[PDB]
Amino acid sequence: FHEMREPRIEKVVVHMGIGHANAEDILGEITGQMPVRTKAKRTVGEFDIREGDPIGAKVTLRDEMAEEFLQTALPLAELATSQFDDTGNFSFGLDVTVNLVRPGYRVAKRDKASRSIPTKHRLNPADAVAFIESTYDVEV
Amino acid sequence: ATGPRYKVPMRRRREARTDYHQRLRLLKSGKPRLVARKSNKHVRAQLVTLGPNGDDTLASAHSSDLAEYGWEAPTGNMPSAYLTGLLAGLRAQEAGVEEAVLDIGLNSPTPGSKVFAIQEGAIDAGLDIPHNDDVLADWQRTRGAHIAEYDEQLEEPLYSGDFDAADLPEHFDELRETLLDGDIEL
Amino acid sequence: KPASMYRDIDKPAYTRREYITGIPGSKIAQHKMGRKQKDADDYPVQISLIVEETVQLRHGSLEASRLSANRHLIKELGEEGDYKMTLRKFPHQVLRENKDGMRAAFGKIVGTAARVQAGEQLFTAYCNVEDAEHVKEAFRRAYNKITPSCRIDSSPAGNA
Amino acid sequence: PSSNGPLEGTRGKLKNKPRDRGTSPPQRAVEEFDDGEKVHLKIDPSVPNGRFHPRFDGQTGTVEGKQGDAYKVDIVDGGKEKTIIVTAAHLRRQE
Amino acid sequence: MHALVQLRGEVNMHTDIQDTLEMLNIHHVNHCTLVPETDAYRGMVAKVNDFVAFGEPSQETLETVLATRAEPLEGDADVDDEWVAEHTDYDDISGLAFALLSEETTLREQGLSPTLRLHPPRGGHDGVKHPVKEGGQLGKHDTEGIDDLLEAMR
RNA sequence: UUAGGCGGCCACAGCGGUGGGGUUGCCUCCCGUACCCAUCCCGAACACGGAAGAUAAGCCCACCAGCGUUCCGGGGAGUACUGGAGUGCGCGAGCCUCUGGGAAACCCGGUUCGCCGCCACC
RNA sequence: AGUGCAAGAGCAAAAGAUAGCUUGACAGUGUUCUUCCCAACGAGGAACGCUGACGCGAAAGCGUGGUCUAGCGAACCAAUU
RNA sequence: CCUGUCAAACUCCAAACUUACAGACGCCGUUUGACGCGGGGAUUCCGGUGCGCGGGGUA
Ligand SMILES: [Cl-]
Ligand SMILES: [Cl-]
Ligand SMILES: [Mg+2]
Ligand SMILES: [Mg+2]
Ligand SMILES: [Mg+2]
Ligand SMILES: [Mg+2]
Ligand SMILES: [Mg+2]
Ligand SMILES: [Mg+2]
Ligand SMILES: [Mg+2]
Ligand code: NA
Ligand code: NA
Ligand code: NA
Ligand code: NA
Ligand SMILES: [Sr+2]
Ligand SMILES: [Sr+2]
Ligand SMILES: [Sr+2]
Ligand SMILES: [Sr+2]
Ligand SMILES: [Sr+2]
Ligand SMILES: [Sr+2]
Ligand SMILES: [Sr+2]
Repeated sequence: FHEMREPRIEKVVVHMGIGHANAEDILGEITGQMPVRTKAKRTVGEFDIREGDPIGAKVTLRDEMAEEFLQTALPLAELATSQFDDTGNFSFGLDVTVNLVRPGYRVAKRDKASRSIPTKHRLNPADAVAFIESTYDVEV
Repeated sequence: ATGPRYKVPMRRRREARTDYHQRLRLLKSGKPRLVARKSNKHVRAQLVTLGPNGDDTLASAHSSDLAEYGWEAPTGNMPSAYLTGLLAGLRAQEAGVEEAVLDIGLNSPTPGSKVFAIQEGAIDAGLDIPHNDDVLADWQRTRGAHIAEYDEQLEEPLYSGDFDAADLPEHFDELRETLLDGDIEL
Repeated sequence: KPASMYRDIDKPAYTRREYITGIPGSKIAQHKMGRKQKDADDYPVQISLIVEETVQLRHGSLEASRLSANRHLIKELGEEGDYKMTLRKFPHQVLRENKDGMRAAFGKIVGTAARVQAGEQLFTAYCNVEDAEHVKEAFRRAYNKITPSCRIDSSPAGNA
Repeated sequence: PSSNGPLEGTRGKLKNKPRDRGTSPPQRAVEEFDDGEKVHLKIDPSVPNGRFHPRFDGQTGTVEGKQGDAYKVDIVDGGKEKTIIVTAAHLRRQE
Repeated sequence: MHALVQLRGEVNMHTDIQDTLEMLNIHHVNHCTLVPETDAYRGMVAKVNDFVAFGEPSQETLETVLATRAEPLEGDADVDDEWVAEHTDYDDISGLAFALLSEETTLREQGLSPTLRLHPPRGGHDGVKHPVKEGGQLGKHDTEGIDDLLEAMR
């Protein structure tokens, strides 16, 4: 029961919300894989009337790439309980978002007979802090 | 759910099991549907027709009943998918069915996939089905060659239980050979 | 303008403000009088003024009757007396006047009125057995300023 | 009426009851009728094509052949006989 | 079985109501017909309710009216027991009356006109501006009320 | 249907909740990227290959009515409204009687936590 | 929400969005309805066919312009194919 | 939560009633030929009143 209940990292999303790009290059080095362009929506007074146009870049790491990054990434932050989502997620900062979830999360990500994960199988800030804190660092 | 005016989707839609828009287009042919479905371990082919109170399956074949004709191999692969279509196809021919349109449900039209193998299998059984040859994996892969070469990169047998070490696409031939033959007890 | 012009319900309901502009403001000062911080439950006596005929009452009449009614209650129970009275109807019906002969006569907007079916309570007061005859006298003055004849019906009050 | 287009005064008859909103089930859009069959005509708000003139909603005609996938339905408008082209989606068998 | 008598003329009566009377074979004021109590016939009398007098007559009364106003499908031949016996599936007027009231046959089936052309009500009727319950002659009557009327119009 | 596939009706099926279930069986989660195929970046998904583990999700079975929905009883109500008729009443706006139909809100007590068809399957 | 524009209506694994590809906004000829309820009347419009040639898709299929109802013009004469 | 009111261009509801088709009864038609079809001749295209339902208008 506990085996299919113990949390895990689904994805590590590192992104730099600029506002006009050239920054892609560093993310590629700090993470290990190709970054992606970020387009914006709606016209913006702040000389941002152009809808589809580069404004940021992100990277979604999964599995090793995720941990190998967090290893030398988490030590760079001072995690606090507040910095945690209601789903058991947390982000710090260049931004670093960590998406944590239980074993059969795919049930809500597959094409056929997908289903929303029950509030019971959903992760919690509490169960989140633990898992993480239970690995190279401290909470609050 | 929320109130009187709330709109709940059709059941097969909530269950995320039936693409109704694709279904309609499918049914517009007037021909039966070769329903190709797949499980983590198995593959199923059904020849379905329209009915007053629901659909009518006229013939079908599951990868399980493959062993019934001499199959000691796994059932969630290409050779399995093809032969399964062929068996369902053959039985289809038996019940009088002569043509069909491929219904892959919520699966993707990926070139060379198993839903397409099921289709090539059903076609070889003599069923007339609108298709496209260059979307079907090439013969060898259907035989299961891709898995043989994979077992070549051995060091540890690909299959746990022992069906064979370097596997056998030749077994595919035996079974297909057995099906294309008349004697067979459909 | 005479009420004979609008007292009857001889026209479609005309209330949609999304299709009507220039609607004059209501002259009704208040719909809840007396001590509105208190509940009507806290009173032994409840008397209502019931309209005996179905009619339309222009906001100008609601204000005159209500005024002359509450005005009496204030002069008899005090500007803080232990009572409460309610004007439960609101003038939703917009009225017109065609003020050029009968050509393109759709009238211009000139006011508002409340439709009241016979037997309905226009006003309702709640008092103590003491001031029961004072609320009855306020209504006598009120119904003298509205088209129809009215009934002064006593609801909770078995102190006869 | 203020205008005379085909959809004049059709607010009610061409609007779905709230819960019948959304794509309709394919079964009735594929139904097959035989010549001679009595069929009630009623446009399905959710189905754009294959409709007849709204003025005929409520008629109970007679299938007298087909044109492509649509059906040719015979009706009597007042005293005049007319043929209506309509798809199964807007038809229902009588009784 | 109910006896139907038109008491109000055709001028100004709705056409669909006048046609209903004609379908019930009544084409004149004071004309009477016998109608089976069926759902179909029930709607018809209900529609003509305000221009007619109706109800179930007694065996005797029916016999009196048949003897006095019944007529052959064609011809002036008087209708008496002998006529009845020599022309119908019954022995005398009584047998016919019973069969009619029990709804086993109809005046037509027995070669009789479907209509009894009654005489104006002797002593006058109760008026055609109000129903029975209000003291008038219109609408559904008592077996006794219907009998009183039919007899006065024998 | 000791867990499957395709459906019809499209909430009586929704929302929410509780309990129960799987050694070579089923569905899954699950393990894993040489291939077919795949990600404007990610074997996440899609696709392919496969069984070390699991019944915690899903799913299936049993069930709970608090919300939403369906239908039923009793009350509201033969009220509201209404087709036909009237030398009935009212200054009048309007009302009444006879005849034939007949709600809605809401309250209270039940019902409803899907029904059904085809195929396959210890 | 969006879906060019009035209003009312339609639409969620889409009729909306993004990406890519494409030119069916195609030629010929009809059926039917509408215009004009019933009930005769032109231009115009729409739905639905057949034939030809194509686009996309694995395929069923979709595309006779824009989700639907406004955006239109006789004879004579001219120019054009 | 409680408490006071509404809608020609509002509707979770919802009549009476109007209406398509069919069966039944009624009535009608097969020498009075109905229903339908073709052809000749028109007149007519200032209407009015009561009742019901209206919309405009103080009326
Ligand atoms: Cl599948
Ligand atoms: Cl049409
Ligand atoms: Mg309307
Ligand atoms: Mg005679
Ligand atoms: Mg008299
Ligand atoms: Mg459990
Ligand atoms: Mg009078
Ligand atoms: Mg000229
Ligand atoms: Mg030119
Ligand atoms: Na970009
Ligand atoms: Na629909
Ligand atoms: Na489970
Ligand atoms: Na035309
Ligand atoms: Sr008026
Ligand atoms: Sr007065
Ligand atoms: Sr994985
Ligand atoms: Sr007067
Ligand atoms: Sr009843
Ligand atoms: Sr279109
Ligand atoms: Sr009408």
